[PDB]
Amino acid sequence: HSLETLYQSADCSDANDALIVLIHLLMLESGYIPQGTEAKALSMPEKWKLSGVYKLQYMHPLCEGSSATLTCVPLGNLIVVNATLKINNEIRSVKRLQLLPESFICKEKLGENVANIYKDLQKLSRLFKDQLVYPLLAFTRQALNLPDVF
Repeated sequence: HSLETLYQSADCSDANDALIVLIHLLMLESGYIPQGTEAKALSMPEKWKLSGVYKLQYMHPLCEGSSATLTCVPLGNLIVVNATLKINNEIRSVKRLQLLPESFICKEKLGENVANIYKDLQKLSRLFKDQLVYPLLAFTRQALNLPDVF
């Protein structure tokens, strides 16, 4: 219900929008808390979609004293997810991930149920988590001089 709820809040216009919503939900399910919204399970953060690019900002209970930013850039048929960490007003690049929306989105069905729209979800989920979320958390923990949580 959260995916479908967040999806309708998003007012997706294209395949890229639909992919970003899914990415955001995966961040939420890993424990990240989004800035720009007071109801993380109901609506997308304000300005999540700004002039061709997407920006998602989070804090995490396992990473006190830091904030994580996903900057998502449409490059071609690709979407590039950039993960960036801010600690003590210092910005550090963490990781990038290249995603191909066509592999996971049925763009012809964006107005329908999310079950009709997303394909190979478990594929995209383990890709995003294994190559972005977990490396980001581990990188952050290190930067914060904390023991790893995995």
